[PDB]
Amino acid sequence: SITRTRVSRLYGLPAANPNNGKEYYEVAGRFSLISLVPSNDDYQTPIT
Amino acid sequence: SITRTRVSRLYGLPAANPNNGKEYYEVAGRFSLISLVPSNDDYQTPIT
Repeated sequence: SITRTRVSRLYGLPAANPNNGKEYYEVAGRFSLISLVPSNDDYQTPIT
Repeated sequence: SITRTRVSRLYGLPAANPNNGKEYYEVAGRFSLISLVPSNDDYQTPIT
């Protein structure tokens, strides 16, 4: 809402102060990823 | 009145010390007022 105006009961998040003073927002979880490392005769697994 | 003068039994508030030591004069009550305040209730908002 925007006080001293005809705007109220309007949902969403604007760009004025999205963080509400919070230094950051934090999510937490797990990321699952499979690779195609071009390896060779079955030893010497690469890295990078 | 003002002792030692001819000014006696005069009616009125003299402006020498009107407050007479009081911190403030107070009056209580209610009051109603009409206005032409703005509102929608609740139109002009997004359709959803």
